Amino acid sequence: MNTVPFTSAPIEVTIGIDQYSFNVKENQPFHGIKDIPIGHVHVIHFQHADNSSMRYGYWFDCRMGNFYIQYDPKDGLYKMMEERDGAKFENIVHNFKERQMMVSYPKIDEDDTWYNLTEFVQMDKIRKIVRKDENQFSYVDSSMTTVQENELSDPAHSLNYTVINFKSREAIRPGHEMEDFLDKSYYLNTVMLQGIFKNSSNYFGELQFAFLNAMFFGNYGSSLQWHAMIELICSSATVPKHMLDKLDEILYYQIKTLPEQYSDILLNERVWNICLYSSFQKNSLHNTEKIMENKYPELL
Amino acid sequence: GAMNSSNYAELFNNDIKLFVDDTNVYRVTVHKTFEGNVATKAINGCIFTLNPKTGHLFLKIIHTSVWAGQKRLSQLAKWKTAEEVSALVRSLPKEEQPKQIIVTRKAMLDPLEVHMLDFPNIAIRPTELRLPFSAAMSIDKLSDVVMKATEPQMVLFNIYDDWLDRISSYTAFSRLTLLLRALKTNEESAKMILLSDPTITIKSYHLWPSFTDEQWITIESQMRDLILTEYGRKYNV
Repeated sequence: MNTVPFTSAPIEVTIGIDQYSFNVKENQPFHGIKDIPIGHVHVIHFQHADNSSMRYGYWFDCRMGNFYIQYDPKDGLYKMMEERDGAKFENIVHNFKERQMMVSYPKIDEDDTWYNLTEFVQMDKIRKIVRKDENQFSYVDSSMTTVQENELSDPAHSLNYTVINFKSREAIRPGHEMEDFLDKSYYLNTVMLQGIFKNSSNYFGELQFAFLNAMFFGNYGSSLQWHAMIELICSSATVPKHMLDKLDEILYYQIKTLPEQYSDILLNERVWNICLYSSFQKNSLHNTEKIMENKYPELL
Repeated sequence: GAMNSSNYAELFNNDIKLFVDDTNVYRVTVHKTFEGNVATKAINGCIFTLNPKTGHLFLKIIHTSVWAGQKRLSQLAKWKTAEEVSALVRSLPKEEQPKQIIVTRKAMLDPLEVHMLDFPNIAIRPTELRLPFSAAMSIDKLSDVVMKATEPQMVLFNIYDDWLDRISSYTAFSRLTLLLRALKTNEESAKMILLSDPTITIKSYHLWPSFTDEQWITIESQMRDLILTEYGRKYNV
């Protein structure tokens, strides 16, 4: 069980840790989050009480180093930093724990929600989508644009999701225009799975990371990426059976976790209606169709 | 974006453009089977590809053999149209290739956009105009070359005959759309108006009769009257 200590909390802020969140008051003696499950990526996220604009946060994995949060009064945000001195860090955490100034990662033993949302997500893949190679953790916020959004403007602060474009030479083989447009199996299986992602695990990891950035930061380009990766599978007649079964489980936990009040902005009517009712895979997503029909029947 | 009444003069500027109408590509007769079910029999069709500035018509004849053993023909017809327009563009020298293609039906946008990915600088546009190009097969000489075809064929026409010697492209397009609108609304009556006087003939190298400027005014009047009458009937007004 790992710990992310905080130097202090000088500004009032809502703090997120994965799917959980806590309000901290201005100068409240808050010194961090303990009992964080080893074996998963995590995200620690912020929304200032005085500017609810710019949700921002840090993807990290406690196996990769000792991370802490410290407020920067110049840049006006909570920053993640790595502590390279192991003994200094152990001594800081032990003190804050002894003084019980840390919130406990509030995991219910029965509850596989975080594992289910992050099953294929790997820190090394996050660090290639979010490029800042001097840090082992990755900063994301509400406003960061994707490589695809930029093409259609600061490259260093972009989300480098894999570009998916149904009306592109990459998606359409010369001489198979109608076949490749109506059945995206060659784009899914040859170009994306064999060509770019190498395997379905990397494809699902990116899909899962896009959804979590959409949900936790209201990142609009992430939401576009999540829907494009769903639509590419649903619009393919030929998908490995294990991939369809796994996609149904992934989407089920995503729809289950989504705040009921955000369905209006986080879910694309056209994509979901097409995926569940018109697509090749209309009958392949039993769990997802049942939760969507019971939780969001308006959308459909 | 979309071509409408507001940007109408753009049709007659010096940027090469083509209209594409796919409404006569897939044509059928519906009939009863021996067992009393219904079946279709395809007949020859055509792509209507027109330069509105010059009157040059690229009439690609669609022979019934292209449907043999295919499924979902109304869908395939849009893709086959897009394939043939793309092939026509690649066959033209660069300086003759259009800068825009306007499709008369929005269902042609994705098929044509996907077939033209190699031409990112050619804009594919819809139109809000309700153009009567479906009535092309009411022009006897176009109907005749389509029905007689025994294989895929491209035939080139000037749909304005020699009108551009005397009138502007704008006026020639206005005349063509009025003729086609009349032929579409009441073909028999339209055809009677065009041929009633036996002294005015169609030249071997022309589609329409050799009307004087004064005779075209009378004809154009007779076509507008046909259209309004028919409209008062259609709607009881």
